[PDB]
Parts: sequence; C-alpha cells; structure tokens
Amino acid sequence: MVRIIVKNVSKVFKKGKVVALDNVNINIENGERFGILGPSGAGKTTFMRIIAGLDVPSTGELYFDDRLVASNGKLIVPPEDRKIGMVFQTWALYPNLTAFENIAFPLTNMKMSKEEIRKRVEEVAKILDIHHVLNHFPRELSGGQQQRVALARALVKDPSLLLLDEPFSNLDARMRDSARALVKEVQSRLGVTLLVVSHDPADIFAIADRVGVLVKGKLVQVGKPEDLYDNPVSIQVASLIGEINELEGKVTNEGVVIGSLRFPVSVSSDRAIIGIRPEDVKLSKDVIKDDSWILVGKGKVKVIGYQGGLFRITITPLDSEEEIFTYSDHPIHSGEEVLVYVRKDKIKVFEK
Repeated sequence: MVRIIVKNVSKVFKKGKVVALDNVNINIENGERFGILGPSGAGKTTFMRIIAGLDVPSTGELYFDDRLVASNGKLIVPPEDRKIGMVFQTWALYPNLTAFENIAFPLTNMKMSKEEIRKRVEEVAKILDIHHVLNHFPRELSGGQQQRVALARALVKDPSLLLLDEPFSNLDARMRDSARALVKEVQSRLGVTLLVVSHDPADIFAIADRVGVLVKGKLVQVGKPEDLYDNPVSIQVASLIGEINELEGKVTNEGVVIGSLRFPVSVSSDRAIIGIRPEDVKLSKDVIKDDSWILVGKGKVKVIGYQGGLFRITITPLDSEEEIFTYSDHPIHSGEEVLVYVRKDKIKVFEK
C-alpha cells in the first residue's frame, strides 16, 4: 500500500568516522515483502530506524510514495505521520497495561471517543484471535498470544507499512514457524508493504519475496532468496544465506584443481574460491550413472559426525587438506576412499 524509495542513503556516526550505511539504493514496491539480511553490525537496525523515522539519513533521501519524509540530516515527516506499524526485537508490550490497553494506546490522541476506541481494538483483537484475553496483562499471555497482541497494537491505526526488526529472535525456536506464518497471513490479508530485517536466513526464506544483503553498511546484492542462494555474488553472501563448503584451488586449464579434485569451472585469476553446498555433494564407493551428478574425483573421509538423525561426513581430496562436508543417512567411515560427485550447475566459483 506504500512504495518506499531509498535514495543514496548514508548514515555516519562518531563525527563521520564510522559509516553505518553507505550509499544504499532500493525501491521497495507497494505491497512487497522485502527482507534485509546481514550479520550483526552490518547496519540493519540503523536502516530500519531510518525507514521508521526514528533516525534520518546523514546524506541522501527517503520517500514514501511521492512524499519526501527525510533528507540529508533532516526529519521531514515524523514516525507518527508515516502510517507504519512496528514490531521490534521484543513484543515491547507495556507490562502494566492489559492487552486491551496496549492495543488502545496508539489511539490515545487520534480524536476517537471511548466507544470508537473500544470498537476498533475489539475488531482488531478478533481478527488476530486474542479478543478473549484482552483483560490479561502481558505476563499472563502465552508466547503466541503476546505476538498477536503486539501485532494488533502495530495494526490498530491501519498502517500501509509493517516494519519488523528481528521479530523472531533466538528466543522462540520451536515457535518461530508459527510466528512467521502469522506475519505472512497478516501481510496477505492487508496487502501492506512489509520490511523485515534479520541475521537469520530462515526468517527471510519464510517471509521475503525479495531480499537485500547488507555487509558493513553496503548493499552487496539484491534478489529473490532462491537467487541469492543459488547465485550469490561472493562467498560471504553465499555463506550468509545458507550452509556452504568453501575451498581454495588453482585455476589450471580444465577447471579448478584442488588435490585429486577437479571442478569444471574457471575464473580470470590464478587461484579461485569454490563454493559447493552440502546438499550438492554426494559420496559413493562406485560410479554414479547419472547425468545430474558429476564426478570431480576421488576423496578420503577425514571424520564423521552425527546429528538430527543424520550423518555429517567430512572428506578431503587426495593430497590436499581442503575439506568438504555433506549430509547423509548413510555413514562412511574415516580413512575410506570415495568418489566425490557434485551437481554440475550448482558449483559456485569466485576470484581469490
């Protein structure tokens, strides 16, 4: 319901010495679910605070539709005038207000009578299915209920933009899937534009349709999650979006050579980085007659681990110390030589 134009946005701290965000350009479309993925300190919360209007770009401009909301150190349109709903790191509910009072809070100075407030709150509470615990204080609410109350509070003024800052923390864990589904259900019901920032790729895969990856304040890649996953711009982005094996080798004619292993790819460099995800490696004692799998050579199991009912097998190429791990329900033991197969079109290669 709102289009966000982020234009040449930068943010500095410490008198210009620290650049938290560097020349960020993004156009987020109306109703798009957009995610930002990056490691702690990449500048995620800074970006979010700027979209929220809690801070401003040091240089550059920010537009909501055609409205200039912030510009070069100046807050033009404040948070309360931006039609935003916010769910941050916690459900930051007021501990001493009932769920009803929490949801009613943002309507305090909206020129609404008591009955008008009551009706809006109950209506939103019913849609989020917490109408029945409106008299509970937050502490008496389950995790699922708290989420719903915090969302209700964020949606009580009918925003066109929902902002989520690491809403599924390292808390939850067995409840994260439910919370993700709720967010998505809410977004599709309302058509709101949505921005979620997180360091966890799982949040992004579950919610975002397009994702930007932030590294040290710079947006290094933007695309669909599947696109970052299969076609990462660098090994750092490759590993941020999911598990991957990183190997160093020599660019020798017929591919990249790493000990007894040869990868049918190349780069205009002397040495190269090979990225190959665990699901794209298969170990075998005999030939694989499959045009999907490609033989890259022989290897030897270095060590084996086990978890989630699955074996984690680590091999190295002959005469090499570089390791490749992969998962299987079939264990192969230390010292055993094997054939290493990979999905041809799944090999990633970068200049060293």
